[PDB]
Amino acid sequence: QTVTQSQPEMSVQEAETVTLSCTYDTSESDYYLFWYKQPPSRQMILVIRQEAYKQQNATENRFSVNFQKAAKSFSLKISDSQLGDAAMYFCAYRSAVNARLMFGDGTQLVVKPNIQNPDPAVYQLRDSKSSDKSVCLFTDFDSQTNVSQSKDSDVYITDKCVLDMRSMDFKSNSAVAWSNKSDFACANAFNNS
Amino acid sequence: MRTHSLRYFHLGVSDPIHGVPEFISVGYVDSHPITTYDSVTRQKEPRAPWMAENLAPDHWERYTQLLRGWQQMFKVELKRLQRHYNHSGSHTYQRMIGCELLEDGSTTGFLQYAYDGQDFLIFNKDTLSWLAVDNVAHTIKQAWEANQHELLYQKNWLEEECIAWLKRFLEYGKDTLQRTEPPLVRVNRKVTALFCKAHGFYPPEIYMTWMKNGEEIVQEIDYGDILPSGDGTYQAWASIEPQSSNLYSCHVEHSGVHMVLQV
Amino acid sequence: MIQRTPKIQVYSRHPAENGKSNFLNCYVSGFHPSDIEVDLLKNGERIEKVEHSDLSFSKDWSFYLLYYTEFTPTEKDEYACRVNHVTLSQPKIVKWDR
Amino acid sequence: DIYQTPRYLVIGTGKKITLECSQTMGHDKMYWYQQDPGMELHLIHYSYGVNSTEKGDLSSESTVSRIRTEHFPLTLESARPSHTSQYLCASSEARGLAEFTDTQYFGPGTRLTVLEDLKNVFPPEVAVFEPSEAEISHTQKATLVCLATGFYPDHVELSWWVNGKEVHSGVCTDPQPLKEQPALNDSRYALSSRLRVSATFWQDPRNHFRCQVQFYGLSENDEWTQDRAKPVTQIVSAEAWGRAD
Repeated sequence: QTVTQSQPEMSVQEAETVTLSCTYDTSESDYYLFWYKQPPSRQMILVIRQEAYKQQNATENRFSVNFQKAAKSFSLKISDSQLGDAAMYFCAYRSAVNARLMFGDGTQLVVKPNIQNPDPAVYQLRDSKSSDKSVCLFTDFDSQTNVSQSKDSDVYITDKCVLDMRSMDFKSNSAVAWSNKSDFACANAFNNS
Repeated sequence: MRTHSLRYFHLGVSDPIHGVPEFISVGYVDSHPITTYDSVTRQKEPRAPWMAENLAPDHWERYTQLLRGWQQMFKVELKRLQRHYNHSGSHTYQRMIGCELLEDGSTTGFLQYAYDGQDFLIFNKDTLSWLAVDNVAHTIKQAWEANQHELLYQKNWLEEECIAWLKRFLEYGKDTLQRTEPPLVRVNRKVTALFCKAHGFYPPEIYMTWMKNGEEIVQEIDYGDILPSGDGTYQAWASIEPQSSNLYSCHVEHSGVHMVLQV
Repeated sequence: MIQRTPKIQVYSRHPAENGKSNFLNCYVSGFHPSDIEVDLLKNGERIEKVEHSDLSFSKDWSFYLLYYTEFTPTEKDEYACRVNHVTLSQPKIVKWDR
Repeated sequence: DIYQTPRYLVIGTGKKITLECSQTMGHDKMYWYQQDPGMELHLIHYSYGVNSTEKGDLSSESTVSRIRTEHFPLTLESARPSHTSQYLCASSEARGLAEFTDTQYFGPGTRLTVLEDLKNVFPPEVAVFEPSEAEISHTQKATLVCLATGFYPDHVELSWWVNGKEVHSGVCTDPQPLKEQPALNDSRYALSSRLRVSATFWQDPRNHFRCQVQFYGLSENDEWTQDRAKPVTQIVSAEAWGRAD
């Protein structure tokens, strides 16, 4: 009757293995264990299934689990991470006699891409219409870089965002910023970051 | 430490008269009812002080829902059985699931269905397959044999969970289940005929016979059934019928004790 | 429905001794379907206060109960059990021996 | 697999709401969970088959019906703010046992938001910011950027259309929006998306770029007495044409 996923956020490099961690509490012996992933689509997607009456740990190609029954531990192992893997991951227990799928609190997994030649840069872009409102784009920075959100209220800094131009076989971190204020440029918009 | 058994039985009845519930399900340890569900109460409840006292309100709440589920399924399966058989009046569907724990520690398990009190479907947990009586059963077995997880859950419950539960219940009801009450054995008379009668014993499994002047066994022995006396005990008798040229004697066995009586 | 006819056994809890209070038992068993009517009979009339175990299930898909009533046997008195089932076109009345 | 309509619904307080869930896998067992911001999923309704409707862990003033196998609708009579949550229908394949030996498959969910005052709902303002010569010259690449502003509630879906076709490669949309006045609680939202292509490709003036934001808002039987146009369901879009320049 309870699931715990303590790691609220978690990170992995493209092509690396990562282990998401989860324990359940119960007294039932006949039970069912799952992982599900919830991309920003808000759609729950089944990742893998393990039944308590099975020793051999489930494997769905790249995905697999470490089922330590006696420890009541159920870790999801993701080999060869992909950008697509990015999503909220959820641990779940279901009794064989009740329907409620019990959900863990959820671990958010972020995938860092392998930027082969970093080329950090801030460019500025302007309105296709009034040509009076404008934005700033920080980009092609290495994945080990972090983006501070704005402490100033009227400046809007978006989060780090991974883009996969499959046209040209090229990945690219990016982050955007805007404000209407006049005392504001691109150079210094990302300096606190 | 003697052979014990856990059994849960389901019964469904189409178009039942005012009294009859549409669905009843009942649990049993060696003929001692432990649990009960029906369609009016829609509630699983203990049928013993010792079940009640030892299980939190959750067990009953949780299993009530599971049985509400089976209610529903039997209602439906019944109509489908009618539709296929072109039936018409009140019919019965039944299911029996359970396990047995032998004194020697080895185990048995059983799962079976019946339509109109005749074997419909018999489960085999070593081959993960049903056997069916006619195409109607066969057809519904096919779908069932598709779901592999259901096939396996059953094997497990039968081979693992059923016994775990037995063991618990045995403990939980030790005073009434693992008790031994010996019989009153007596001989009465009645063509002249004599009767070895035993009463007020537990457990019900009892064996009785007559031995010809102690030497051989009377071939011609009418055996009274073993019947429940009312109070938790059982009673049973055995009868036989030339000036008695050879004086006879009764031989009985209950709970490990071989008992004997002359006249 | 291939049905099964009820077997009726009538007996007392404790051995009968006129004057000693006791329980009269009627064991109806081996019957299918489930629907069954049962009365206990003193001198051919219905006993009115009678308990019955909850309907119970056998492995062979037959049912059973036990009808019972607290009584004191008078040397004069005759006792039976009468059942009716779909299987029976007339009530089956089985007398108590002894 | 299994369908759920609507996917987004904004509605006034005390109106009748019907969330649809349908499934065509022949699944008898069906479920309905509820996920409030943060709080974990809670089984609120479930069903074992046709004409079964049972309650679950969390208690709810919704109601369900199961007249047939494919549909398990959920109804809410007097809708109230607290009902604001994500509702996820689901279905499972166990058919031969009442027991739950199966895996539950979810549908996509319905983001419901019930509001006391329908004057807090606003559609988005979309604006495309065109690439930078800086980037084009430096990188051989052009990143167009879309900005949806001023919308509430967060019932929005952004899309990138190149030459009348929706595109998937080359896009990064903020997985979550930002509050414009993070100060508040009813704060409006702003989301950002990025479309990156060749410099070659952006320099062809035959090439059309459109950033489209689908917004789910008020419908017809909803009421509106205000100058601001009724913020109905609508698309708000913004375009930019390739430039040799």
